[PDB]
Amino acid sequence: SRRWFHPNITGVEAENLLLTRGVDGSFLARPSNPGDFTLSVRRNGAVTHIKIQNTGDYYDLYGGEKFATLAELVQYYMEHHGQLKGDVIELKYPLNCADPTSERWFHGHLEKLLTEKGKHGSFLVRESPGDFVLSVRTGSKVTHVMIRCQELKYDVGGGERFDSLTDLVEHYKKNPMVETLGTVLQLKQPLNTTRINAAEIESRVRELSKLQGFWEEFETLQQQECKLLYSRKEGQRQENKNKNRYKNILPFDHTRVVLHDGDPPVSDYINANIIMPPKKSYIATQGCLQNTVNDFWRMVFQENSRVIVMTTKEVERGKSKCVKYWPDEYALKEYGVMRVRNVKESAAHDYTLRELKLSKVGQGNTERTVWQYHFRTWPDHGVPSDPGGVLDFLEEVHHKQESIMDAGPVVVHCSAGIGRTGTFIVIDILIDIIREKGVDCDIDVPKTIQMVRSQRSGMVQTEAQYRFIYMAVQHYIETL
Ligand SMILES: COc1cccc(-c2nnc3n(Cc4ccccc4Cl)c(=O)c4ccccc4n23)c1O
Ligand SMILES: CC1(N)CCN(c2cnc(-c3cccc(Cl)c3Cl)c(N)n2)CC1
Repeated sequence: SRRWFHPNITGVEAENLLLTRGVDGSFLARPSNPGDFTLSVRRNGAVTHIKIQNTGDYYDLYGGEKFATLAELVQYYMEHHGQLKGDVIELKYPLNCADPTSERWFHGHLEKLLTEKGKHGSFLVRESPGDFVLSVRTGSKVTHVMIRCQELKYDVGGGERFDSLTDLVEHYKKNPMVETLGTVLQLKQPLNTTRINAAEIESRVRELSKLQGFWEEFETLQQQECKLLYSRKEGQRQENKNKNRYKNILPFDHTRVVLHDGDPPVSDYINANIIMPPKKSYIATQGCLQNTVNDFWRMVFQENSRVIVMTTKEVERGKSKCVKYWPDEYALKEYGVMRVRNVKESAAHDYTLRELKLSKVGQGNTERTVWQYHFRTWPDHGVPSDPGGVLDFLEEVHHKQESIMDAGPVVVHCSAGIGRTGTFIVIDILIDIIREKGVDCDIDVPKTIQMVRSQRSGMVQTEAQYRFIYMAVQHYIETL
């Protein structure tokens, strides 16, 4: 669960919540300077507030580490004590949130939708006077169940009285209400309200811009991240620790890229994952370390990747984000058993193209051209104010990829390989649907993001990137 995340509370409410309803070791996380987060922890009778920053690359915890998601952060500290400080701060008891705002099925102030979009078991919860309504489709028909709110507790007119709409929903999801004549009121899935028809994007962007709707949709997607805590065991192995740019930002074992080139001990690891929406697949990876440059070229060669998308400068804010893993123009370099020639570099406004020739040493016939698209103008923090540059760049990448027969997955990387990486990949997936199926196609942005996030942790980091994806898709349809 992710009940420890409270979306609409202040620092004062948080302090009072932890003092009156918590104990020592009680904790909660909350949004702020908007775009930032706070981890509020009770310790020795008093509340400590810890800053969490995210400008688009990772969740940066003060006095702690950098993480892909808030759920990964909480899971880690609840399992590794003595790590948060210089007195140790323990995350023992999540203080649960009763607010239903970030639930997929909660539609506050709101049958047309269930008739049009719904299927058997599609449900929603709306506010009635102070009471709520549970509307379910079965088949086919729609049934409305009244939810009474009496002294901070919720009930369906008998039986148990719940502390939150969530507890009631979870209960009647496991134990369905049966109508007198036998209709089982199964709460299968929440009603889909995010899937839009591509041609109606401008309309959706207008409605999400109203007091904002983009924040509520993004935070509802963030609440689903607790379902994506897959094992990242291989990246924890002693011999793999120095192969990670950020020790706690790890690739899922079920999608990680396994290297078989193998110098005959532990030669099979790279912090990278296959992303499936081979030719229209991606590899989402981190910016190279000096000790992973050889592994990066073994991955590119093994996977038959012909295109690399680099979305960071080598150095940003005086910090190394990616080592230069390619030779200077006209130069030839050996990176272990791999040989790379930089044939030619071409400078465009927002990016540089580098034509590379990759081959395995001692095997001339293994040579293939690798096109490196280096996006150089992405700001240090936040996102571009206009998506035109990113779309023009992606259009170019897409055509290069399409022109190459049996090209392997597109390699995409930034610093941690989750924020800008996930943003470019999600835009590229969404735009590809519009290429294939046309302006009259269905697109579902959080659905696409959730699908990508089950393949690599925290793909798409911020609300700013989330709004950027909608803005990019809107701009691509406007130029069609
Ligand atoms: C079905 O799911 C799983 C099955 C097996 C292992 C994992 C697993 N993989 N990584 C972690 N890390 C993350 C982690 C660990 C050590 C060093 C750095 C990091 Cl960043 C935890 O802190 C953790 C804590 C509690 C439980 C599982 C955890 N876990 C998993 O999720
Ligand atoms: C008003 C409201 N409480 C906030 C917006 N809203 C929703 C609904 N569903 C998703 C969704 C869609 C597909 C996959 C995933 Cl994982 C998610 Cl979470 C979403 N992000 N927001 C409707 C309810």
